[PDB]
Amino acid sequence: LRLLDHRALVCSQPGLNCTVKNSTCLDDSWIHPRNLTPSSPKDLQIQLHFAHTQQGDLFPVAHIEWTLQTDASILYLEGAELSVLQLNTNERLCVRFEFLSKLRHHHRRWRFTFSHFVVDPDQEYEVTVHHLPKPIPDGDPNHQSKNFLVPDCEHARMKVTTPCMSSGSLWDPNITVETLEAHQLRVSFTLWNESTHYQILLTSFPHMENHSCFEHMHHIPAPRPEEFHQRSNVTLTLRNLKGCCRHQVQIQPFFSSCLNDCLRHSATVSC
Amino acid sequence: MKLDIGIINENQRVSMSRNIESRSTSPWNYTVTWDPNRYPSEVVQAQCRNLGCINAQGKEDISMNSVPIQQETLVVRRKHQGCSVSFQLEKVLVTVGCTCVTPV
Amino acid sequence: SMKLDIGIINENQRVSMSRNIESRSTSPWNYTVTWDPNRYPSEVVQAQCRNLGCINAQGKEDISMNSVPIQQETLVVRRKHSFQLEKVLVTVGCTCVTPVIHHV
Ligand SMILES: *[C@@H]1O[C@H](CO)[C@@H](O[C@@H]2O[C@H](CO)[C@@H](O)[C@H](O)[C@H]2NC(C)=O)[C@H](O)[C@H]1NC(C)=O
Ligand SMILES: *[C@@H]1O[C@H](CO)[C@@H](O)[C@H](O)[C@H]1NC(C)=O
Ligand SMILES: *[C@@H]1O[C@H](CO)[C@@H](O)[C@H](O)[C@H]1NC(C)=O
Ligand SMILES: *[C@@H]1O[C@H](CO)[C@@H](O)[C@H](O)[C@H]1NC(C)=O
Ligand SMILES: *[C@@H]1O[C@H](CO)[C@@H](O)[C@H](O)[C@H]1NC(C)=O
Ligand SMILES: *[C@H]1O[C@H](CO)[C@@H](O)[C@H](O)[C@H]1NC(C)=O
Ligand SMILES: [Ca+2]
Repeated sequence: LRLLDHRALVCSQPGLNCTVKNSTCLDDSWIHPRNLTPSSPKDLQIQLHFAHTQQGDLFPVAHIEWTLQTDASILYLEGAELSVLQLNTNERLCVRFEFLSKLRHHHRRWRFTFSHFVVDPDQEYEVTVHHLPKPIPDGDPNHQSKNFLVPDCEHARMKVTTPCMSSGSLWDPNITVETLEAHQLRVSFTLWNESTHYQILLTSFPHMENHSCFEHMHHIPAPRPEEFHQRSNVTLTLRNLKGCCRHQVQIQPFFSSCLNDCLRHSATVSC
Repeated sequence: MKLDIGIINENQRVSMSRNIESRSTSPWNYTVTWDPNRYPSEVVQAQCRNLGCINAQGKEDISMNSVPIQQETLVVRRKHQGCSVSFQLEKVLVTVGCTCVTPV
Repeated sequence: SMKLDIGIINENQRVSMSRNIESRSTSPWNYTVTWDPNRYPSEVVQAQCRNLGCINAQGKEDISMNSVPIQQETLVVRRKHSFQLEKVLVTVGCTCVTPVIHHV
């Protein structure tokens, strides 16, 4: 939750002059409330867009368009405060629209968009756009929330975004398990561009059962910059046992972003 | 007793949040409690989905319990009784999620 | 700016977390009290995951499971040499989450 650029932004439109002023989610209307308030927004809607920084990197940006309700209280509206709330971490991120010029008519629809909130990949957020001034104590709400859900790093266009490139779904390790000698297996897989260790976890189960006869872990030291992207090969001696035919080998990476929680890859052999 | 409307964060996360709500052995769901009289309006609260944690099979292990982890935070609550508007601080216990524990 | 009151709403509030949660969890953690005189609350506690994996009832660390923390953005008032509140990112505790696996 942050706005990709500190660049200035535009909320003006044919008929309206306003500017966007960073705002804590506190407003001079919440305290020192004005007498006559405006009506809620209507048609709040949130889509998924992706924007570049000035540097190469690109993030998933939340695109908030809402329109202005068509009634008399428009006269008295003087801005709208947006609030993005990440549910996990109780993090709120506000900006605020401010109209230099009031508007007295509803001749055609007053639509607003704002897509400069950067968003995390698997995250659910609750965007909510209050109208300004804010309701007097014990008055009508005049805002409009809408839950928003960002798809995991498997989204066709998502996975190609910076936060998913780091700890990236772009890293696939061609995983090769060769039966080899009896009581011996040789696993190969290609590795990432980060000098952080890995871990293979070979567990073998009785066929048709979820108990494990044999389980062996193998630490792999942090790759040197020269070794990046070059398959690594580990030969492990399996348990000399009958019925211990079914083998699951999974690989866990520890990339800086997501360290320890990274997704793992399980290949399984059956006899 | 004056509180500066100004606020600043040196605490920008710069890390990755994770969708562990449902991947937990003690899963929970979130609820956005909303009060127009306090700042911030929205405070997200979580409640445990089950009474016991959840095994690897998917079945609920009754023997170990799903329990709430709580955090102390401040919200400013504005009271308006009368013509006067006046707000004081407030310690509120947001439930952040749930963890799995061995009963005693 | 903004008018404060005696405040301290429901200051006398007791956390309902099952005592010793940090220890009895399948994904236990350490609590770090960092102390500041001019932040309120003055005492800052932050939790640290103890084991990369999660602990079975037997007490031995399972690696097929990740132990991952829960963070909250929270509100505190920073005192001045003038009272202003500002956001602090606290890690509250840990939960046991089943890792996400990709099969081929
Ligand atoms: C609280 O947290 C840390 C994290 O487990 C623990 O401090 C570590 O102690 C272990 C055991 O020797 C070591 O692996 C680490 O080197 C220590 N900390 C670090 C990251 O340097 C500690 O066990 C916990 N509390 C205490 C002091 O017992
Ligand atoms: C904004 O509004 C008026 C009328 O829309 C426009 O003519 C003017 O250029 C703007 N005000 C300024 C000077 O920023
Ligand atoms: C927000 O506004 C303050 C005051 O206008 C300004 O000092 C600050 O740079 C802004 N925050 C950012 C960096 O977007
Ligand atoms: C409403 O606003 C008018 C003009 O500012 C003011 O005279 C009046 O006292 C206000 N009413 C209230 C809430 O006291
Ligand atoms: C690793 O290479 C570059 C440079 O470190 C990095 O930006 C990128 O995310 C990784 N490569 C791929 C294929 O994503
Ligand atoms: C692993 O050995 C494989 C197959 O024998 C070979 O293709 C590859 O060069 C080896 N990887 C490295 C760099 O050790
Ligand atoms: Ca989620």
